[PDB]
Amino acid sequence: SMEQVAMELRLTELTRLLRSVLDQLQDKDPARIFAQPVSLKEVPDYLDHIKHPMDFATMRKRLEAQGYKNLHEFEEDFDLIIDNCMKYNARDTVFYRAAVRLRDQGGVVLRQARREVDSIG
Repeated sequence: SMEQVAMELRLTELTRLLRSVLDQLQDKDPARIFAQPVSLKEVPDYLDHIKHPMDFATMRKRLEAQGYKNLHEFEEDFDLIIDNCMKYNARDTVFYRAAVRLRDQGGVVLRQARREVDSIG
């Protein structure tokens, strides 16, 4: 149907906007602390601590399959990256501090992304 095509173009345009948002958020992680999944070979107990691991490569895979239906879903995954790190790692660690900085700087980006998603539709 033509309706299904139009909805698919909307998903595509949302995907385009989320790709730009993702690139901007990942720039706020110049250390690349959040680039890849935590390795279970190197942190064997991780899944005892963290039930829903997340990282920017996993988000990029979901995005490229057009797996985010709305900005809320995308935000949920970004907040898992931050929140998981702030639970597993202590306040005095380079990891935790990296997450706080990503959260604060990412907030700016996400605030305008929300306006753009409402604005364009």
